[PDB]
Amino acid sequence: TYKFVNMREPSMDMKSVTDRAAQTLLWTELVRGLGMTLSYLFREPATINYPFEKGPLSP
Amino acid sequence: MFMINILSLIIPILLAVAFLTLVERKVLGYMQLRKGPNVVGPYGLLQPIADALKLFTKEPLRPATSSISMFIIAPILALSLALTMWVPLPMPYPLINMNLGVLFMLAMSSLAVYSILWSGWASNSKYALIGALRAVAQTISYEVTLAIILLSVLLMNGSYTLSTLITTQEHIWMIFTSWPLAMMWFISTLAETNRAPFDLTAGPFAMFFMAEYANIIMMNAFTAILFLGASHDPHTPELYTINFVLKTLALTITFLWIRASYPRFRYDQLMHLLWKSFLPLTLALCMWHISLPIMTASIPPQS
Amino acid sequence: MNIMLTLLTNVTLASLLVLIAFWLPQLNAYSEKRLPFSMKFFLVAITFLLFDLEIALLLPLPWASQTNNLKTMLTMALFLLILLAASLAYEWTQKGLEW
Amino acid sequence: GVLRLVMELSGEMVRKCDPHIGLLHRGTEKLIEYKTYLQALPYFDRLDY
Amino acid sequence: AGRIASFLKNAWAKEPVLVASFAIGGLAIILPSLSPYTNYAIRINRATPYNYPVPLRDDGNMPDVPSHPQDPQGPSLEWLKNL
Amino acid sequence: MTMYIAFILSTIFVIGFVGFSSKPSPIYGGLGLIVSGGVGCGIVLNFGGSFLGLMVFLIYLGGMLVVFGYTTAMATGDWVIYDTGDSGFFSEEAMGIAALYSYGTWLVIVTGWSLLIGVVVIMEITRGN
Amino acid sequence: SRGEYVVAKLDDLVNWARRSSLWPMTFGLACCAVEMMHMAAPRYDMDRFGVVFRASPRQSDVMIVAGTLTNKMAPALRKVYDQMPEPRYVVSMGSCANGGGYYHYSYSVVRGCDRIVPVDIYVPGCPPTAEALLYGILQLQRKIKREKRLRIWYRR
Amino acid sequence: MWFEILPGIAVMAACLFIPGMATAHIHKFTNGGKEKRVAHFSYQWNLMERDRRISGVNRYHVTKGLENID
Amino acid sequence: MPLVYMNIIMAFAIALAGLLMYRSHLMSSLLCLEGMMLSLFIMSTLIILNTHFTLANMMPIILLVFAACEAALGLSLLVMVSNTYGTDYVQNLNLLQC
Ligand SMILES: CCCCCCCCCCCCCCCCC[C@@H](O)O[C@H](CO[C@H](O)CCCCCCCCCCCCCCC)COP(=O)(O)OCC[N+](C)(C)C
Ligand SMILES: CCCCCCCC/C=C\CCCCCCCC(=O)O[C@H](COC(=O)CCCCCCC/C=C/CCCCCCCC)COP(=O)(O)OCCN
Ligand SMILES: CCCCCCCC/C=C\CCCCCCCC(=O)O[C@H](COC(=O)CCCCCCC/C=C/CCCCCCCC)COP(=O)(O)OCCN
Ligand code: SF4
Repeated sequence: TYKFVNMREPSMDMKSVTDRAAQTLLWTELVRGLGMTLSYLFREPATINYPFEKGPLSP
Repeated sequence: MFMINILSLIIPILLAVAFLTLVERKVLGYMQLRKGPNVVGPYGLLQPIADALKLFTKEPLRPATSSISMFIIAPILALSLALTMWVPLPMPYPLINMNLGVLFMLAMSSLAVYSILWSGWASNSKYALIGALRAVAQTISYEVTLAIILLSVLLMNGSYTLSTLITTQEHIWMIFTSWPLAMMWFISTLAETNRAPFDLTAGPFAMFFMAEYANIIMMNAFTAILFLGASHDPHTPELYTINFVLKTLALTITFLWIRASYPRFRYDQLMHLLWKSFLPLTLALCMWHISLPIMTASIPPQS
Repeated sequence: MNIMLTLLTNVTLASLLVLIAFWLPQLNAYSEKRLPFSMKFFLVAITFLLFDLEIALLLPLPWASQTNNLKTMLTMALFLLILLAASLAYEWTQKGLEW
Repeated sequence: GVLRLVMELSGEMVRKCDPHIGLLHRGTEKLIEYKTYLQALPYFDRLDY
Repeated sequence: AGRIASFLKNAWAKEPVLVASFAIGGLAIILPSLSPYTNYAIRINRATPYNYPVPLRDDGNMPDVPSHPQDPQGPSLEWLKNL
Repeated sequence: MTMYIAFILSTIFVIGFVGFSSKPSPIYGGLGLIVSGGVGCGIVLNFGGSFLGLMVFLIYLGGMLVVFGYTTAMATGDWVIYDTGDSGFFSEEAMGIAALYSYGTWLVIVTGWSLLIGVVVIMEITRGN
Repeated sequence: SRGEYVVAKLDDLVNWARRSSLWPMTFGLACCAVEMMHMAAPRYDMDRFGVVFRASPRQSDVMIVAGTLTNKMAPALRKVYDQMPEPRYVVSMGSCANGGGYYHYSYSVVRGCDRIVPVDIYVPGCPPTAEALLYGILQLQRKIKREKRLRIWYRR
Repeated sequence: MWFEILPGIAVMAACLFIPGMATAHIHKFTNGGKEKRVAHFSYQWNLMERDRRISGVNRYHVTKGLENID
Repeated sequence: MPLVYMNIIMAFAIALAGLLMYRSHLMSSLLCLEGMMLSLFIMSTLIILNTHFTLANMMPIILLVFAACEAALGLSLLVMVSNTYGTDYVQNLNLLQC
């Protein structure tokens, strides 16, 4: 079995064209990326307090 | 007591520039699921001091063959212009009350490219000169649209006086009157200060760095004054100062956020961005903002 | 007088700080051991200059709007902006904005 | 990693690109000949980190 | 008819910046000739006194020239107050 | 009197012209021209021409001498003549310059045509072939 | 006396400033570079110690040799070292940079980066963990804290 | 957590407070407890010069009320 | 006519003479031309402002613009000449003679 990664054909009606134009002119995906980065700032960091804390090890 | 006022304008700007480096590190780290410097000082608060002392006690490297004159001249001009761009700003009272304050700021920003040109020329290498020429081209390209956007916005103000921007926005911000101009202004100030996604390029290095940062903070404060008009009480200016500082901080943090959110352009891509997307729209919106006050009979007072 | 003093103070501080930065590590002893000329860069410089001249013409617009001749002023301002757009269009269509 | 790249351009466009490699040639294939199969297994860990 | 609509459709896609810019510029060109408030702007500009209004020498033949600012004769700015 | 500050500025103007007119190392000539332009704009600003002096400072320095430096890097009795009255509630130079769009329609037309023709001309000259 | 007191205190301040902000340039020659980017990763976060990530050679304080040094690469590493401003330090990471390691008897491998540049800290491993390299960096910080330049200058 | 960023920001905030605030206070100190007079357009400057002349102490901000009309 | 006008005229004369000397480097000829422009701008602005000739406040800017345009043209020509010889030296321009 195989899968196609980039074989979509954009819709050509007025509504889809206007959605794409609004994305182009109003920067929707850029604001979406900003929103993703904003979420990360508010969550707990992964940093441990070396040398007072040590990374996990095994026998 | 004018000298004391000049000093109280100069020194805190440099201190805020020093601590902006720390914020830039902390904010980027926390957006990257880590922390910024938290060891040097109680909260990394002494990290800028350690950086400054380390930078000033390192060996400096002269080219030994380049023009030492322009080599020392460039950082002087950069830092002097960076500090000079602060005198007309009303927060809420300017240090110097200029009639044409906005034009003066535009002129200083235009002068700011001589430092890039002279550093590239005094580098005594072909590759550094190529980089300098690329940076100069980007800077001039984007200051074109900065000027056009700025006068198109000022057409609602009535003059070039920065103090009248407070009066124009007494009831509503200018962001609501013209947001597209604000978006292009924000992106053009990002490209003007060579900040990501437009960053294609010991002692004098620190001097240049301070100037770049001072320019970032000043540009964000100018943006806040232009488009986010704080309400000013003539009997309590501290309220205006607090509002203006908070908005400036928000915009600077947004600059860091953008640096942490996106890849960077190619040189041709940002050149095309300006010349083929911002300039046509900027011209169209300049025509619109020329026509609108006449159309709606809403011409500002001063002449 | 105030602005000259402000410029003198700014330049003086920048000069003092630069010179001390350049001379503090110079007192302690140490080891102490082409052609291309791309035409497109010149073209973009010249294009910026021409658009700068047109912007210079546009600059008196904030004062131009109190004249009692609003129709003539609006016509001439729109004429200059359309002229700017025409320059941009001609440079665009003649492969003048490429890399 | 470590990479040397000799290329000629006509302005912005790349006209010819020539990569120079061997800045990380350790001679693993010849060293393998002096080890047993078990001893030569760990080299393949290092081939692609 | 069909060609123009198809061209506008194919320009709104893959070139929306130019379509928006041309639309805004064309509106800026056309609309001022159609608005009813531009004459009000001209009148407001005419009603701003930048110079001193030099009085006229009375010769007994000026019914429409007031003798005092509070006299009803002369231009009025009630339309400005109501705006 | 500040020892004829206008005369001092004019003398610095002339000295900068002497410096850059010897034509040594065209980059240094450009630096001399930059200093001279700054001094001249200072003269105009002190004379009372705020907008015109700032226009020198912006257009001349920021664009034109900048393009000059770009291209070079690519290669190898005062105070008495003044008036007595005031201007009113406006600046006379700003009103005169703003009269360009109402009075100087012919000037606007010819200048715009010349600028567009300049764009066309520059491309033609540099087209090469 | 005060003459030596002031130099002791000033040397303490200068050492604290130098150590508390270490800007490393990295020679990511081989797989030890992976563990170094892992020491730059969120879990360990070298930047929180004042050690920025990927500084330029002309504004670097310490060089980290992480990987094997081949005979084809040695001149470039020496040149990059020579460009570095002083004071400068070198941290050798992993067996390959320490003494040749798994390729010690090879015709094309430098048997230790200390044949080329003087080394201040040797971090052993193949590869050293991110924690091991962090320990080496903090050990370099202590080594810098130990030094005393103003005292030596005053006593000569 | 993220409020570890707040101290440094706060520090910078205080720095950015110093210029603006300072200006106002100087403008209160050198102008007799009032805002510094704005003098554009050369008519306001004429008013300032007249005030300075009639103040009697060569300072424009010393205002003369109806007590001075005699 | 005070001495400030004398100084501006003298600066124009110095720039004109330097343009006429032509030591080398045609770019220096362009620099002398534009210094001449700057002197003209300063002097005309001084005269117009002094006499309160309001409508003449347009004149300096116009001159500025036009002169700058010519400067652009000059630069272009210089560039083209370089593409023929590699240097903008004056003495390369001797193909045509009297
Ligand atoms: C008549 C011959 C025409 C055919 C020959 C063509 C030759 C070339 C065309 C250029 C000549 C254009 C003539 C316009 C002269 C301008 C002045 C005149 O029109 O009066 C003005 C009227 O203004 C008009 O609106 C002028 C607008 C015309 C310009 C728009 C288009 C121009 C394009 C011409 C060619 C330029 C480049 C080519 C582009 C296609 C003044 O207005 P007003 O307010 O009463 O008076 C002001 C004085 N006050 C203040 C004391 C009261
Ligand atoms: C009825 C009368 C009304 C008058 C008309 C009003 C209608 C206006 C509607 C349109 C206005 C939109 C203009 C806003 C700017 C648009 C510019 C633009 O579209 O450029 C983009 C590109 O813009 C960018 O990519 C810039 C992004 C740079 C990276 C940084 C991202 C930052 C975004 C975060 C939000 C910014 C917030 C700004 C507000 C700040 C306020 C101070 C297009 O480029 P491409 O998609 O690649 O293709 C062009 C060729 N077809
Ligand atoms: C009519 C009013 C005039 C005033 C408004 C003008 C304001 C400023 C806008 C003009 C700026 C200059 C524009 C120059 C146009 C050049 C076009 C061009 O060459 O681009 C073509 C393609 O562009 C075109 O197809 C030509 C323009 C397309 C039409 C644009 C819109 C025309 C009018 C549409 C709207 C009409 C009114 C709005 C209707 C809504 C109702 C109000 C190729 O693009 P490349 O990036 O080089 O190649 C891509 C492959 N790598
Ligand atoms: S063998 Fe050891 S030293 Fe060499 S690259 Fe692998 S982990 Fe690093």
